[PDB]
Amino acid sequence: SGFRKMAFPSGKVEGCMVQVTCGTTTLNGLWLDDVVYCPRHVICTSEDMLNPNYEDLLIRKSNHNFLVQAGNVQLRVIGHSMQNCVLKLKVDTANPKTPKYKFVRIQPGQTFSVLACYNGSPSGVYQCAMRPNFTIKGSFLNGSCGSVGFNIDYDCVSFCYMHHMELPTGVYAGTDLEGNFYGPFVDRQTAQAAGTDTTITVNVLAWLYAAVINGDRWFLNRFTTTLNDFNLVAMKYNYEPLTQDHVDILGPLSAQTGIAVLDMCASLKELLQNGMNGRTILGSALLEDEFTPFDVVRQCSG
Amino acid sequence: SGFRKMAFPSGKVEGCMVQVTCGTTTLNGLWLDDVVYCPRHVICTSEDMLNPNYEDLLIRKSNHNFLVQAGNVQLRVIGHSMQNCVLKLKVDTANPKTPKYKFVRIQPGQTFSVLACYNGSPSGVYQCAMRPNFTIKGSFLNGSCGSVGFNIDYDCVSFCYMHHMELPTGVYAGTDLEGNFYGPFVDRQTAQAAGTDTTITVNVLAWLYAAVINGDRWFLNRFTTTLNDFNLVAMKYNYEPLTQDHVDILGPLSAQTGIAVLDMCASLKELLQNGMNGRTILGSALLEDEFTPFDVVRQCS
Ligand SMILES: *[C@](O)(C(=O)NCc1ccccc1)[C@H](C[C@@H]1CCNC1=O)NC(=O)[C@H](CC1CC1)n1cccc(NC(=O)OC(C)(C)C)c1=O
Ligand SMILES: *[C@](O)(C(=O)NCc1ccccc1)[C@H](C[C@@H]1CCNC1=O)NC(=O)[C@H](CC1CC1)n1cccc(NC(=O)OC(C)(C)C)c1=O
Ligand SMILES: [Cl-]
Repeated sequence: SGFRKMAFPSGKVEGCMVQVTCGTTTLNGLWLDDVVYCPRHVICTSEDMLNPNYEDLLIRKSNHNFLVQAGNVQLRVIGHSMQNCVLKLKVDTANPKTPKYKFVRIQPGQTFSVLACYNGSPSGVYQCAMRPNFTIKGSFLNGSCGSVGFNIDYDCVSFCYMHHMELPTGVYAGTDLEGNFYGPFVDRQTAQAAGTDTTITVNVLAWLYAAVINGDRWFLNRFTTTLNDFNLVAMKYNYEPLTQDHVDILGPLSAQTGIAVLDMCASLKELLQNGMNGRTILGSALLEDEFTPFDVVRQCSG
Repeated sequence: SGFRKMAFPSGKVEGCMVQVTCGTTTLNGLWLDDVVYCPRHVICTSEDMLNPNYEDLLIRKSNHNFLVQAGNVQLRVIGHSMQNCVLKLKVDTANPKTPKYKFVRIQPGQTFSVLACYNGSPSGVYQCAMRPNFTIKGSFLNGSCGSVGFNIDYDCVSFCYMHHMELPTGVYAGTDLEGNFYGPFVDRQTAQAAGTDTTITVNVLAWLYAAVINGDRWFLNRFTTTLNDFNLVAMKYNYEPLTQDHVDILGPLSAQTGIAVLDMCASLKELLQNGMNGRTILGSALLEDEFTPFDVVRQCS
């Protein structure tokens, strides 16, 4: 068996998805209390998209321009307000299904679940990671914009992503729910590129810990390296630097397996230099970097 | 861009999961209308597992022996029946969150989502396939039994799997929602084992057509093949025989790309010969067999 990518159950977020229409632009909105959050580029007409001025484009629009649909119910808009790259629409009706939630901003390497929606209607959910180059590997088609990413901790939904655009190489970019982009992108029709991605070293080590715990142990060795020595080799193969923070965060998985992080690094050094040498780890021929230490401690240990 | 491993939104299933307790044994149940479906082995002690006589263990139970909990609300058992390896508990309260649903028995190679649950609490959603040896790959632990697999096509929930047990290789076995096992397995702790696992050939081809529609052609070649000559090679790599049905099934992905399915088979043959040479297809450096022809058409427009 493969140690599978697990998404959070999505039901708490499903009850929050509405359709937002502004002329001929239709995409997804997040309905929490009496406010609908959606990408501000729903106001853009197509000619505007080239070089838009959003502040003067919003003054121009008025409440009745925004058609909001929760299933077969029309929400009446009674307010609009911009916040960075998200549009907040005040509606007449609070969402009776509003879960406990906060807005958070995740760091690169951290994972979250995405609820892909089209026309305010949820389509699918999958687990992914904020890449070091602030993009996400995924699958979004036309009408996917306004789709959100989140973590669940007890009954509390942490919303961390709103989807905005596709890049070259079929990867994706969006904002937190306060409308701030992840990575050096802007909401215009313009030539934009992710630029060189790196592997998430701390996640790879976590996934080697997950492997050891599920009995896959062939890559272990007698050697231990050091941070400076490991980072020399990491830097070479396009691997995020490993910091003393990373070592500390892996501490639990270290003590639960008797494999000191710097021993496992020696293992990883040897997999980067010599390759997989014919074998697999948890059924994968590549080193997986989209499981965090927390993910591995959750799904596995617990 | 877009052809990645996606589960269905789990919300319609989350509102059905409950906890079922009999003695010291607690597992998950599925609450649709006024019935709770769960694995019948809920009525077994750690001891009865080797040779349980289910009819004998069940005749000795009363409705009040079954503690069913929908979060904090205790449901009242007012009836009980056994269908194959599933226990059906009648309760006094219909589930008001019951979606539109049906029970379906799937064929090996079919995909579905699994809502993994512990103690009636959903933990996670993941997408998988009925392997050809009628097992499932993933991660269920102590607590996961009675977790269910489903598809959601246009608001109708099709329940096709309920989790029962783990087999020595760390693969998983279970039943349809009528309590009939997928495969030749029994709800019993006797050393049984899975037939050898083969690659779902029709699914890999679907995925090669997916890579082409997404604008990736590096693996294509000038050759075609006979069906018979393709299976003679593919069996040598432990690939499932391809049938006329698989070829009929792939028709629309062929027509859409103008690559005949026997020309795609020719590519796969060479992929099997050569490996990837450090290249990747839609992001993976192994051939992906848990995406069906139907899954490809749905995630393409
Ligand atoms: C988003 O705006 C959206 O879904 N809008 C509604 C809609 C659009 C089109 C047709 C019907 C309905 C989309 C989502 C994109 C499109 C396909 N995959 C996605 O994830 N985002 C954009 O269209 C986005 C808007 C920009 C930020 C303001 N955009 C515009 C122009 C170009 C691109 N990218 C692009 O062309 O990507 C490559 C890979 C270069 C082809 C883009 O995402
Ligand atoms: C299922 O009943 C369950 O979820 N257990 C409830 C529970 C236990 C402990 C505490 C709280 C709640 C389990 C699920 C299994 C076990 C671990 N992984 C799984 O997917 N089902 C069984 O344990 C099952 C019951 C048998 C069919 C009637 N069973 C019993 C005994 C042995 C095994 N298999 C086993 O030992 O697996 C190997 C791979 C050999 C370790 C088994 O599945
Ligand atoms: Cl892989």
